[PDB]
Amino acid sequence: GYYTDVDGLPIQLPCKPGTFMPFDTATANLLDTGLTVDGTQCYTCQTGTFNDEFSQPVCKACWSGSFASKRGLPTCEIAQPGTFTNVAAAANATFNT
Amino acid sequence: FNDEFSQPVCKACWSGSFASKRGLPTCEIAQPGTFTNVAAAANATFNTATLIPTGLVKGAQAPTPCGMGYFQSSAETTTCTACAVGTYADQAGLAAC
Amino acid sequence: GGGVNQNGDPV
Ligand SMILES: *[C@@H]1O[C@H](CO)[C@@H](O[C@@H]2O[C@H](CO)[C@@H](O[C@@H]3O[C@H](CO[C@@H]4O[C@H](CO[C@H]5O[C@H](CO)[C@@H](O)[C@H](O)[C@@H]5O)[C@@H](O)[C@H](O)[C@@H]4O)[C@@H](O)[C@H](O[C@@H]4O[C@H](CO)[C@@H](O)[C@H](O)[C@@H]4O)[C@@H]3O)[C@H](O)[C@H]2NC(C)=O)[C@H](O)[C@H]1NC(C)=O
Ligand SMILES: *[C@@H]1O[C@H](CO)[C@@H](O[C@@H]2O[C@H](CO)[C@@H](O[C@@H]3O[C@H](CO[C@@H]4O[C@H](CO[C@H]5O[C@H](CO)[C@@H](O)[C@H](O)[C@@H]5O)[C@@H](O)[C@H](O)[C@@H]4O)[C@@H](O)[C@H](O[C@@H]4O[C@H](CO)[C@@H](O)[C@H](O)[C@@H]4O)[C@@H]3O)[C@H](O)[C@H]2NC(C)=O)[C@H](O)[C@H]1NC(C)=O
Repeated sequence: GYYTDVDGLPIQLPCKPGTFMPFDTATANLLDTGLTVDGTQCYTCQTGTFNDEFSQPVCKACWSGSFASKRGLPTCEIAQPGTFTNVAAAANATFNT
Repeated sequence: FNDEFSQPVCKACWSGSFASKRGLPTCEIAQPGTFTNVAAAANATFNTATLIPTGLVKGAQAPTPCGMGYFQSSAETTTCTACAVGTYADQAGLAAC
Repeated sequence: GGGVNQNGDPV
């Protein structure tokens, strides 16, 4: 959830609400093929997922009744009258203790 | 997308635009800080002997944000421009670095 | 296209 892009930064900086930073490439959640994580780059949130909190290791999954169409959305978009969204497999990431 | 009455095929969204929803009468225009570049998108060609169109390839569903270090200021575009000396862009999708 | 997830249209 934290990054440092220049030498000698005093403190880790947190990834901004629209982005995320995983533990590493192997244990990363939805993150495409060529993308690697080395601690210098926060990655946007995939379409269908969203994030609104700072310094997060994973993006959150949009719930039924709402959708996320763009990339790196701080908030999910609410389905409008006349339409709906029903994804029964959508689920947030569960944390190991 | 499709904007005419009584059509046998839809129309492919051009480069610089996207159609995120279903049954749009018009294509949405990419906004500053984003771009769409689908080079295989094409319109159906009418067989003048049988009056049936064949070749349709759909455009883009969502716009691509400019990468880190790049920016875009115009709305309808297909590319990102790296900005010159003295300026930087540390976020994806910046309308001006 | 650095920092862009889900990949995207080539520049
Ligand atoms: C993964 O983890 C995520 C952690 O945050 C989690 O996100 C959270 O999900 C919940 C829903 O599960 C979000 O709840 C919010 O509920 C608001 C209202 O929903 C209903 O509103 C009723 C109020 O009555 C009005 O509407 C009804 C019908 O809808 C109508 O009959 C009335 O006439 C009124 O018009 C209420 O009674 C019901 O009980 C319901 O609560 C929505 O408005 C929220 O929408 C949000 O708006 C926020 C504005 O700042 C903003 O966060 C977003 O724009 C968003 O659209 C929302 O739906 C909860 O907000 C959300 N948390 C955050 C921080 O976003 C995911 O759900 C979870 N994913 C999965 C798959 O589990
Ligand atoms: C399959 O067949 C389709 C048949 O319709 C075809 O759809 C048509 O596609 C064309 C594009 O190829 C649409 O053209 C329209 O052109 C308008 C102007 O284009 C540019 O405008 C610039 C104006 O300058 C301003 O903006 C520039 C930066 O953009 C800035 O530098 C300046 O300072 C100014 O601020 C100009 O410089 C350029 O040279 C171009 O001329 C766009 O504005 C149109 O946007 C539309 O607005 C319409 C308003 O009603 C709306 O109906 C449309 O949905 C859209 O929002 C548009 O780009 C043409 O409109 C379109 N046909 C229709 C009716 O939609 C597909 O292209 C084709 N598909 C493929 C893949 O080939």
